[PDB]
Amino acid sequence: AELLSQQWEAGMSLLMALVVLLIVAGNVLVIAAIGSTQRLQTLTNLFITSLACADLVVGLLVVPFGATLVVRGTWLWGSFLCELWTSLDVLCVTASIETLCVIAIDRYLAITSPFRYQSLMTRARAKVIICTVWAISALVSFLPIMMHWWRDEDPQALKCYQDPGCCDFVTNRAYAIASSIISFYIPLLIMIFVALRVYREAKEQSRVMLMREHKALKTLGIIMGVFTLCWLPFFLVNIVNVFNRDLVPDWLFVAFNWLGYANSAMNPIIYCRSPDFRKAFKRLLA
Ligand SMILES: CC(C)CCC[C@@H](C)[C@H]1CC[C@H]2[C@@H]3CC=C4C[C@@H](OC(=O)CCC(=O)O)CC[C@]4(C)[C@H]3CC[C@]12C
Ligand SMILES: CC(C)CCC[C@@H](C)[C@H]1CC[C@H]2[C@@H]3CC=C4C[C@@H](OC(=O)CCC(=O)O)CC[C@]4(C)[C@H]3CC[C@]12C
Ligand SMILES: COc1ccc(C[C@@H](C)NC[C@H](O)c2ccc(O)c3[nH]c(=O)ccc23)cc1
Ligand SMILES: CCCCCCCCCC(=O)N(CCO)C[C@@H](O)[C@@H](O)[C@@H](O)[C@@H](O)CO
Ligand SMILES: CCCCCCCCCC(=O)N(CCO)C[C@@H](O)[C@@H](O)[C@@H](O)[C@@H](O)CO
Ligand SMILES: CCCCCCCCCC(=O)N(CCO)C[C@@H](O)[C@@H](O)[C@@H](O)[C@@H](O)CO
Ligand code: NA
Repeated sequence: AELLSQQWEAGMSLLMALVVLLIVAGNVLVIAAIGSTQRLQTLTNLFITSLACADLVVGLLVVPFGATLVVRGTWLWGSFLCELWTSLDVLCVTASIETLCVIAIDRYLAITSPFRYQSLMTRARAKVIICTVWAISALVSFLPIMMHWWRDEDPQALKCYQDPGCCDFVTNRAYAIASSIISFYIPLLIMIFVALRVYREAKEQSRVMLMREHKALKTLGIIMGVFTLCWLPFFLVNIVNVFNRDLVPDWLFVAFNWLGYANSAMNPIIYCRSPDFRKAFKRLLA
């Protein structure tokens, strides 16, 4: 009884710390590699930096707080931090998918109008783009949460809101559908639509330079496909819940949300497809 709990707590604390380490180390590396390698200070990599920041915030704040909930079996940190934690969670996934959209648009523009791209895309504008994404994402995530537009009137929902060790994020049906559409589905569609036009246009194309570019494009494609595989199961289940809470087992709904957090560890590994990133990682780790 108390032994079975001790074994589980200690083994889970350790797995959690591993995830935290991998997310934080991997994304600090990406940021430091870009922040100290001129060859890597392209405009596209400014968006990559932004994406690393969303992942870094998941590593430093989102996962650590989720970890304490899974390991200790209650929320230890009070009402405010529960709301803040929830806000940052929604914020990071919103920021990530909107950033992946920008990246897909960046590539579409550079490939179909390399001359308009040259005169339009500057560092100052890349900066404005990045901040606009974070602004919108802040908008979509903080306010509805701080204005309590997510709450429900249910017996189960009020059972959680007064209990100070509950932080389940039980929402009303309107918020579930609205946030899912606004924070995830709409940008997911834009990104797919644009990513395929990039596919077509890259395929409707010296040989060595073209092979090198198509390698980098494929890396971005993999970044986008893995993000989709990590979050689509959760958002598919979030919706299906609205209509029938019996269709999908709870343990699996929880699992899919963690698969979402997990995505934050995957991009630095995926960037090892690049010799330039690989060499900068080797140079930084000393
Ligand atoms: C606790 C939560 C709310 C986290 C808040 C994070 C944001 C404030 C971060 C995430 C991504 C960051 C951005 C990532 C990339 C850039 C590009 C960067 O462009 C540069 O001039 C530096 C690169 C160079 O040109 O050498 C300027 C900072 C900026 C806008 C950062 C500003 C701060 C941002 C928006
Ligand atoms: C709230 C959800 C449902 C909307 C998700 C849409 C976003 C993922 C993307 C789609 C196209 C993106 C926009 C495409 C182009 C621009 C112009 C861009 O660059 C500038 O405006 C700089 C120009 C300057 O100030 O000189 C600012 C960001 C913005 C609005 C982007 C912000 C994010 C947008 C709206
Ligand atoms: C299923 O078990 C868990 C595990 C962790 C958590 C923390 C909460 C804050 N997770 C939020 C989730 O990542 C999310 C992110 C972004 C969204 O737009 C979300 N919309 C929802 O309706 C419901 C959830 C939702 C909540 C429930
Ligand atoms: C949850 C995170 C939320 C991030 C919120 C982003 C805030 C909106 C963006 C913003 O504040 N700026 C646009 C940045 O693109 C201000 C900058 O323009 C500022 O640096 C200017 O004062 C100077 O450019 C002029 O000297
Ligand atoms: C970007 C996301 C923006 C979503 C904002 C949606 C807020 C809608 C308000 C809302 O739906 N409720 C009030 C919360 O302020 C809760 C009700 O759905 C529910 O509690 C009861 O009315 C039940 O009886 C079901 O009808
Ligand atoms: C309230 C009870 C909910 C408990 C849910 C906790 C699940 C543990 C989360 C976790 O750290 N992983 C499983 C994810 O759920 C491991 C991840 O690193 C995983 O994604 C990778 O191992 C694979 O992607 C590649 O091998
Ligand atoms: Na509570």
